[PDB]
Amino acid sequence: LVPRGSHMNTTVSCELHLRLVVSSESSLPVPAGLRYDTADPYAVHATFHTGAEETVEWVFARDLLAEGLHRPTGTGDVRVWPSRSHGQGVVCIALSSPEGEALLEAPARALESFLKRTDAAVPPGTEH
Amino acid sequence: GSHMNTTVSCELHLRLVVSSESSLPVPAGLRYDTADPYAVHATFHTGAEETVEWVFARDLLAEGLHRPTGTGDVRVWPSRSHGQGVVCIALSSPEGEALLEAPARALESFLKRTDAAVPPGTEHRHFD
Amino acid sequence: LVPRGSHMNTTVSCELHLRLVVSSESSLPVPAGLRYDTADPYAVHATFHTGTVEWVFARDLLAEGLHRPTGTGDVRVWPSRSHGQGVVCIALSSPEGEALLEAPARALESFLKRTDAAVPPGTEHR
Amino acid sequence: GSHMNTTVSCELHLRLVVSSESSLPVPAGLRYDTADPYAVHATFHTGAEETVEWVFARDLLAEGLHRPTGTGDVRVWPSRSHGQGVVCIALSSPEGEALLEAPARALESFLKRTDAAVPPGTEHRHFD
Repeated sequence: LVPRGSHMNTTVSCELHLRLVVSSESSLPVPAGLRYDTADPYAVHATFHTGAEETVEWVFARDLLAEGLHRPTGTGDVRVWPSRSHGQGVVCIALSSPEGEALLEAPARALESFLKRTDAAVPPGTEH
Repeated sequence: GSHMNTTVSCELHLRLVVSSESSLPVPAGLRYDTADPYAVHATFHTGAEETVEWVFARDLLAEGLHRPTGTGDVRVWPSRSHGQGVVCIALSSPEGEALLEAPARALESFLKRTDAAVPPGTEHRHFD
Repeated sequence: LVPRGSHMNTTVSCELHLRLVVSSESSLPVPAGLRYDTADPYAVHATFHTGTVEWVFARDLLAEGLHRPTGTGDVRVWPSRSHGQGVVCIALSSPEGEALLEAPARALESFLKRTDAAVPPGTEHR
Repeated sequence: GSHMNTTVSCELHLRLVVSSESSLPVPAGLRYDTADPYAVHATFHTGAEETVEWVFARDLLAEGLHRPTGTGDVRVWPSRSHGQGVVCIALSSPEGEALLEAPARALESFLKRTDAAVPPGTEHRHFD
């Protein structure tokens, strides 16, 4: 007989509503889920409910999202930058594929709250 | 509107103490959820698809590592077996009593992860 | 509608035969599987067929176990030889007891070279 | 002895080019396995749960990023759409031809991971 070992897992999960920027005038509701798992401590998994059947899933560098609160960061597929809308701070996320480009606004307080919880689980600079 | 949630999940193997000589394997899952920051949800696999679900005061389990204590249906105390620390957990149903040994390293590891998520004394901050 | 992203993953899988050391005289066959996934870049998932038991190893613990004795708490790993080939000895501890496994060194070292190709040690950020 | 295997798997979204104007979303999976180090196995989701499976010489896909080339059933060439690089893949079967656009960034990322696993010119070492 071989003794059994142990499995720990820490998951930080956030449910948000993002606004898809259609125009200066108009925007659409995009329910979003951010998932952080200490298993994969460099990544944040975002699932967007866009009206597509099977949903859209993106993986973000946690560090990219973290500095997106303070200054504009990101090239290729993802750009992130800070701004304000309807009298509250937001993070703007610009997603690019061959299909096209789409712009999302997230509540800043909520995004930075989620990242504080992942920092508690696994502080930046502590991936071992 | 925001749903933030940190979940610490642990898979352990406990021994059900049937005699001084002999014990049985009990696969267990411990789940800590910041939604309910005072509790640990344990699922015990005692039989072929026969499951028990128990809710523990996290603080009761935490003290059970270093001294003997208890409240209501649960008594917890430290001991050693095959040269490793364990926690003995005595559960009382109305009909009768069952005694479990948990690996102390594993249990203490799980509780360190929940302490990271919600340090004891800061459980009130997750009251929605 | 939001543009779609990309999700790529590298998995290194190894099938090994370990000997469970019963005595100086006797040992038992333990089929084993090591899985490395870039999803979880610090770990090696070993499934041992006792007819299964699953353990998670610090890849770095296994890597250093090829050249010197390392590990405390649940797992100790160290180099040795058996039936005229190099091995890694793995000592697994629970409250149940302790069990000792011998793995082929060449095979273990080969598996780790493939995970180092996928994710060089210290390059888990990337 | 041993059965050792490295698998690189990529989840991609391709556009089936039906007209100059219009295209359709085709979820795809690319799988590279060191068992078969010269090939890429692509699964295209065209239906509610109906699939097409194609095998590519990875070297054909790799060259298709930078210049137009082709062998047998497959022609591959570079282009751009909504300001991002793509690879056009023309699959010619007895039925007819389907034309696909793949994201170049994503395809080139996938091929870098297979080059890490098995650098081109070292494919003979994985012939068991």
